[PDB]
Amino acid sequence: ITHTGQVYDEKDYRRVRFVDRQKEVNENFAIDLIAQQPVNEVEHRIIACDGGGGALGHPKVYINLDKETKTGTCGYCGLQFKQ
Amino acid sequence: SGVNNTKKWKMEFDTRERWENPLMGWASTADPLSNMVLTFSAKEDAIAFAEKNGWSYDVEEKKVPKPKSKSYGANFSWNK
Amino acid sequence: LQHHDYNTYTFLDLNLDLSKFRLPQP
Amino acid sequence: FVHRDTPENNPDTPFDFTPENYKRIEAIVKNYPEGHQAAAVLPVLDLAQRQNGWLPISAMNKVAEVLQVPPMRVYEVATFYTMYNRKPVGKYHIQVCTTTPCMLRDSDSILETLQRKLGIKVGETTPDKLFTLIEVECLGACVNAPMVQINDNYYEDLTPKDIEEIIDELKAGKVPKPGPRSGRFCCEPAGGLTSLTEPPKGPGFGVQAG
Amino acid sequence: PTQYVPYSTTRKKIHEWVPPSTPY
Amino acid sequence: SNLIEVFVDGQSVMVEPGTTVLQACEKVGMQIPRFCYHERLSVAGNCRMCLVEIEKAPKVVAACAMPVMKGWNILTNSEKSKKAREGVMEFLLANHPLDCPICDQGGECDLQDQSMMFGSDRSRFLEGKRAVEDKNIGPLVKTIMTRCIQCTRCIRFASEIAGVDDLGTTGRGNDMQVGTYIEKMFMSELSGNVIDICPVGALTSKPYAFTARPWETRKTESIDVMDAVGSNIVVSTRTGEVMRILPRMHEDINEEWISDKTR
Amino acid sequence: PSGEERCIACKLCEAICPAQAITIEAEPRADGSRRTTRYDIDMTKCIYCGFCQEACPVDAIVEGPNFEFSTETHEELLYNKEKLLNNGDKWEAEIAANIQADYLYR
Amino acid sequence: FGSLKDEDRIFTNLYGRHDWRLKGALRRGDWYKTKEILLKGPDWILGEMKTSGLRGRGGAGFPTGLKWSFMNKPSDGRPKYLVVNADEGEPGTCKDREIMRHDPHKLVEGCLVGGRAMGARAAYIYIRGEFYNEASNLQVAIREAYEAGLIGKNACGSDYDFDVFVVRGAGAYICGEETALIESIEGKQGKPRLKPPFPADVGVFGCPTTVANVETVAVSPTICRRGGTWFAGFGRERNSGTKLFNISGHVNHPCTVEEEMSVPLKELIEKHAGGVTGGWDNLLAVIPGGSSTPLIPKSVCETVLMDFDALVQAQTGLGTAAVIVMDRSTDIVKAIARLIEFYKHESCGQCTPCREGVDWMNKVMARFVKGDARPAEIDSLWEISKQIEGHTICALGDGAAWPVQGLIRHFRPELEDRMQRFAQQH
Ligand SMILES: Cc1cc2nc3c(=O)[nH]c(=O)nc-3n(C[C@H](O)[C@H](O)[C@H](O)COP(=O)(O)O)c2cc1C
Ligand code: SF4
Ligand code: SF4
Ligand code: SF4
Ligand code: SF4
Ligand code: FES
Ligand code: FES
Ligand SMILES: [Zn+2]
Repeated sequence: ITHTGQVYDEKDYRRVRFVDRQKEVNENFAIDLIAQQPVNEVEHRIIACDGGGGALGHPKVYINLDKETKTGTCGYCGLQFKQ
Repeated sequence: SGVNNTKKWKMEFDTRERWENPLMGWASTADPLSNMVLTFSAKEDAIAFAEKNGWSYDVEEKKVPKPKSKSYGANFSWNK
Repeated sequence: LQHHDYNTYTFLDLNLDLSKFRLPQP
Repeated sequence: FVHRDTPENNPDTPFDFTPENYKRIEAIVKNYPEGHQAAAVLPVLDLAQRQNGWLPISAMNKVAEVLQVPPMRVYEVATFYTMYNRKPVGKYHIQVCTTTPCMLRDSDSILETLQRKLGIKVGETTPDKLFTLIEVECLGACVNAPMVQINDNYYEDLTPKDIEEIIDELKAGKVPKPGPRSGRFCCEPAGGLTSLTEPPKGPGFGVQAG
Repeated sequence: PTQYVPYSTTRKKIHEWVPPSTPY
Repeated sequence: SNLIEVFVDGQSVMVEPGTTVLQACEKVGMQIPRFCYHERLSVAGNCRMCLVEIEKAPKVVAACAMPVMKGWNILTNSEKSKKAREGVMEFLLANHPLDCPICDQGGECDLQDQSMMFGSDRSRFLEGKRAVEDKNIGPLVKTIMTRCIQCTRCIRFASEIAGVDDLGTTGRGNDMQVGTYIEKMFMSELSGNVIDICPVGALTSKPYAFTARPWETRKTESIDVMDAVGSNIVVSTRTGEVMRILPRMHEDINEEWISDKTR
Repeated sequence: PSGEERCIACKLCEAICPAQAITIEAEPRADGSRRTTRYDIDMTKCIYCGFCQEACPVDAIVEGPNFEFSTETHEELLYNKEKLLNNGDKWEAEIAANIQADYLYR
Repeated sequence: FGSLKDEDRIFTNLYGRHDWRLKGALRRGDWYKTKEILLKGPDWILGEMKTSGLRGRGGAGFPTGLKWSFMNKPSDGRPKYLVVNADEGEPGTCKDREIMRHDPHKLVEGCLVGGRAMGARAAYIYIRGEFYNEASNLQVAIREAYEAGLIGKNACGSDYDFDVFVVRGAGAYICGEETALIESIEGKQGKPRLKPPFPADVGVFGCPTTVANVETVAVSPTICRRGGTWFAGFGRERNSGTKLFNISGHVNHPCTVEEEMSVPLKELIEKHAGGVTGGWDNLLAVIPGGSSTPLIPKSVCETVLMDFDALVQAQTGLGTAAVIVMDRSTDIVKAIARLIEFYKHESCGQCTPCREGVDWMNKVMARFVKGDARPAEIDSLWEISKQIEGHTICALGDGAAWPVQGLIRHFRPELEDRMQRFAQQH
């Protein structure tokens, strides 16, 4: 159901709660949204990742897209960068 | 590697039940004296607090790092 | 023109030749 | 600085010192103090480089084996020094000195000429795998500034054209008169020998008493 | 410009041994 | 006999000949800010974050290294030994990747504190940063080594406390990366201690990757039952489930180290 | 924008909350990234200080403009990650405009 | 006042001109009083250098006699050793390449003359690996000498025993450092050791060891043959003796002349070598001791005399005495910039200050050459410069800071204009 698949179960004593009232779950789960994000190709060995917008983005981090074997992923945006 | 939190003695009450809460899954505790840790400068003073307040105590001796001899020249010894 | 021509092993092989002269080890 | 095993550069490439090489190996050890072999890793690593320029991961493991040292110990030595090459090296492997002394005396000048002659970027091997150009740092011999060391040849005082001439010599034929292609012997004031133009005093000249 | 229900979203912290359904 | 008298800010402590300047400050009670110096690991002098100023001396000395001599008064809070720390911390931080909200050694950082107490209010490194390539050291230690301050305590422990002799420095300059040259996992018992001994959060624990953050963890001191050495350990519990078990020092039994099994 | 929730579970929003309102527990998502399994703001506990808005490095938790969220039952006021993320999606356009207007000041 | 006589010039075989080999060396009479000297005593040899008051011929200047005196203390059961560093990574030090290549023998007897002074069991010569051909020359020379029996056990028909070895360098400037030469000799990575355990007490293979610039070892025999006084007279006060001077860059005839020390800087380009290319007024600056020492602008050049202390008074170091000259035709901002590039490609990275600091100055210096950086940054570089000067484990960080300090000290207006130039074109 939800992000980490919370599933109060058919036998749980808590699934009682939703009776006559819906559960809060999310469409466009994020888990798949960045996976849906194209790999940002770059020329330089290392690249930055302001998160987009500087102050409005995230701590600026420099990722080492040095091995095509792996597309660097800024630990903050989950954006893969293709050397 | 800082040692500024290994200076003052503390006496801490025994840990008690921490059952999960059914509605939100938050930890729930029925023991009032759980989060209380009083800080006492010396072993003698802390023992006194337990005796007059009537709580049972089991003091643990301070164990401080033993002096260790170090010298940059010593490891350069091919011999050993 | 000795400087002008030497082989890749000149240093090492020459040394080995000198080994006999080399005084006993510690 | 990471050896990602590759079919070419990985231990499948067996390495072993030629019967002649192994000989060289041992004498070196004795050069160093007895009970001390580890000290010979560099000199040995150098003979692995003498054997083969590539010196792959397999070769370093053998070095550690022959020298009975932690393998990493050899890996650290190879990575620290520029003399060792952990990647294939061009037959000629020219290196151009570009520190300020040579640059002030035009070192950069030479570079442009060599890139065009080899018809290749600076830092990689020619397709013919004939020459490899690299911008190395001070190689000593500054008095003669324009300079390009080629497998120890250490040509010196070279004007752009001279190199093209040298490269051609390398491209067809061999041993292109390595050295200062100038008219000054070793290092000498181009004017002459102001330092000592007289004859050298003989043995026991003005030897102080006592 | 030109009723919710609260719940814990975490998993089971302490998984529980299940008895063998094979009788012995 | 064998008791020199050295002054730490004029406190006339007396120390056996051969005690380091850092050690002299310890008995008075002062702490030299230190990285790359661990009590049971060899002195290396890599960081030089411990530069202090012996009185009447032209240059500042390396605390962890200089054997204190006769009657040299250490000035640990001078106007100089603070510019010798305000300027080193400038450097460690300059090439550092600011992912402190990723670095799970968030509150367990001996590099933010020393910055936050002995370092500088602001940065002047308007230039660009460096990045190294994360590799695999095994299934227990996550080496996000772009964090590494090249303090060489791992290479020591991995050679001196444990006899692995695998981890080593590779290269020179600002791209000296302290990782295995070929990717061979660091498989040995005593392996997890590297986590505890790297003050930076470059290599940390992979299971306890992001489950917690240290201020929250309630710490109860208990005993190792997995093995019969009975190593002392601290069980870090949050809201009632154990989150990590890390070593607590017992001179005689486990002196700051615990097995890969019991953590 | 891409669709990846901003929070990276550094959990200092929990540290600086004066009322102990925010409860966060996290684990590495399969992607390998760091995300919060449970983020629960107890709004009845919250005193709307706005420090969480302040503290977040990625600025994932924000004080949204809406003030009209009065609820019939006490449980509705307790908010888990899904309600807040849903609240975030609904008011993102205005939240973005508001942060746009005030970020130079901060 | 320089102008040393050819006779006094110790390295006659300089420039070759005389068989570098033994028979040329015998006509040189380099092995003339070797048996006598060793016979006199180790104490007699150190008396000779103490009287000479010779200063270190390598970049660092220290009394040579006192340094050798330190390991003259009684052996503690570990063999004492001699290490001769023929590495000269510093730009403009083709100074040593001469003695090694042209007059290998002088250094061979320098080694044994020096050896009995310290009672060294054996001497290892670390010639930079770059010089492969150079190595070929010395061991040919070393081989000759033993064949003669000049070196080896019972060397020179005397009780004393010595063995001389040559070690391959591997293209590292830092290998040159005294504690790091040892580690390369030891076979570990070339990373300077720390200062407290002085190389006398600990050292190569952990035995007592001493390190000398090849010029320092080579001048030993003569200093003993000619006596400390003869040598002592040429120098100035603490400064003393002739030291080879290499002039490279923007001079009509760049050459290494062993003319006397205490030479007016204006005189050595004007009188020997070649007058500054383009005229003595076409001198934007002079690098007296090589890249490590700060450059001095023409303003003081003429007044300056080439001595270890002289340059000190001047805020610069005699160092390797490598004179690098820059005409008014050079972008100094870029000249010094490549020396910082020279040091980022070379420092070991063992110590935090040098590792990040030298890279930090390299990044700022490259921006300075472009002029992209603002005028205020200049002072920071200075401030960054002294953080690295006093905090480094070895002297290379000492060395990286000085050229940066020199550029700001005398050429601050030019860098500001490069600052200004870029700001104007936007
Ligand atoms: C980075 C660095 C590089 C050095 N390179 C050399 C060198 O190439 N040759 C040399 O003789 N000394 C070099 N030195 C100085 C040596 O460490 C040592 O002080 C000197 O060789 C001693 O010679 P002397 O005492 O006879 O003058 C270097 C020092 C440093 C810090
Ligand atoms: S180590 Fe982790 S926590 Fe300590 S500073 Fe670097 S990033 Fe922030
Ligand atoms: S890993 Fe941790 S310990 Fe090993 S060097 Fe980098 S920082 Fe020092
Ligand atoms: S909300 Fe902002 S602060 Fe609280 S955890 Fe997620 S990111 Fe860190
Ligand atoms: S300064 Fe620090 S880094 Fe630069 S060389 Fe000497 S030790 Fe290695
Ligand atoms: S810099 Fe080119 S040889 Fe000295
Ligand atoms: S702590 Fe002073 S040397 Fe690392
Ligand atoms: Zn990002």
